[PDB]
Amino acid sequence: PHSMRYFETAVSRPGLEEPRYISVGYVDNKEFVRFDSDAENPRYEPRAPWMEQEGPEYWERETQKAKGQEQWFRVSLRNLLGYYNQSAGGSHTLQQMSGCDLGSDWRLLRGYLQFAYEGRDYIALNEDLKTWTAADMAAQITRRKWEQSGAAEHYKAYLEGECVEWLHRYLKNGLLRTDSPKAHVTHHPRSEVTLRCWALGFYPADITLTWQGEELTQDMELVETRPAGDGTFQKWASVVVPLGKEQNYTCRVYHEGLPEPLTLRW
Amino acid sequence: YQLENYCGL
Amino acid sequence: MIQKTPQIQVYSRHPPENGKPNILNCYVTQFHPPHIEIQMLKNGKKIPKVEMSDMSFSKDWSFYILAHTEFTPTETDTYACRVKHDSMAEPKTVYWDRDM
Repeated sequence: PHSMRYFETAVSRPGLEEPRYISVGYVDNKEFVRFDSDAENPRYEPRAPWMEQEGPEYWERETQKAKGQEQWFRVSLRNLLGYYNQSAGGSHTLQQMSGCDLGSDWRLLRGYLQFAYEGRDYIALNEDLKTWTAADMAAQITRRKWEQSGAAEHYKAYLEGECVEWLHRYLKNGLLRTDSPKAHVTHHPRSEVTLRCWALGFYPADITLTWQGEELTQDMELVETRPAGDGTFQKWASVVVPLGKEQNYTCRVYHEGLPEPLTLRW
Repeated sequence: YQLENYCGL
Repeated sequence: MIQKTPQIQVYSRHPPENGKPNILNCYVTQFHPPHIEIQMLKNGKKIPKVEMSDMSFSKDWSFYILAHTEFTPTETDTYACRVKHDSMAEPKTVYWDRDM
């Protein structure tokens, strides 16, 4: 089960008629190339060891395409400005997500193309890779133009063609990952006593903790999953119980790197 | 291998 | 007109023990537009040589960054992450709680 994605951002500046264009490329949610128009001589750079085998021509070509896209974001920010009647000299962001998901056979599961403006959903390609979904009126004018010009056939050819092929090259140049949550519950006298279920050092980031012996609805205390910074992640989920009847609730952790869900307490 | 856009927004 | 308010976690990479070196992370997420100023404080005083991940955004479009610095936790030293963003009328300082 694999994936490739490019995440793109252009950000408009006051006075400087040219925006800052940053472009990151991921394989299996891991960074491997990055472009930042604010570098002195802007170029794609490897972000991982296995990219450094790709030779000079790769970097030349992809850098040229980065520059093409940059120009495209310039034009589209500029137009968006008019679509929404935004004042001159503001700051505005245009973003794009694109790429493809492969099944475990290395076949295409799904192709993805989305655009957002000012951090809001603007327009997106449906999973059929033929039609579009527009968020507001501006975006429908977009939608309308694109479906009249058949741009979807272009993006569909990319997602079914080069995105899969090149992902295959990349995978070959890279056959599986996971780390399991080491876990434990801590005790914290409220005024009553809090029980914090801890999950540490796991990868990937997706995980479910819950308390229980019926599924413990809420008064759930949880944090968004967070990176230890070593490549692993952390998360906890607490519940406030009064004294002594700790030994009545249960923490369970669900992670794909576990032989089986952990069932924890004390 | 980056996508190259077609029609602008 | 449509900003999104940052969200800050301050936490050690390894379990905290007084006297033993560690990494302290400030993890700021959920924010837009991408411009942000981030500072880590030891007893109020800016820590130099803080390292910071490059601009990234998540599948919901919101941006995030991970700040982090070496540190050796003590009984009395307070550590903090102060974050300035146009979503907020003024900097937000989040203090490290070693049990969270």
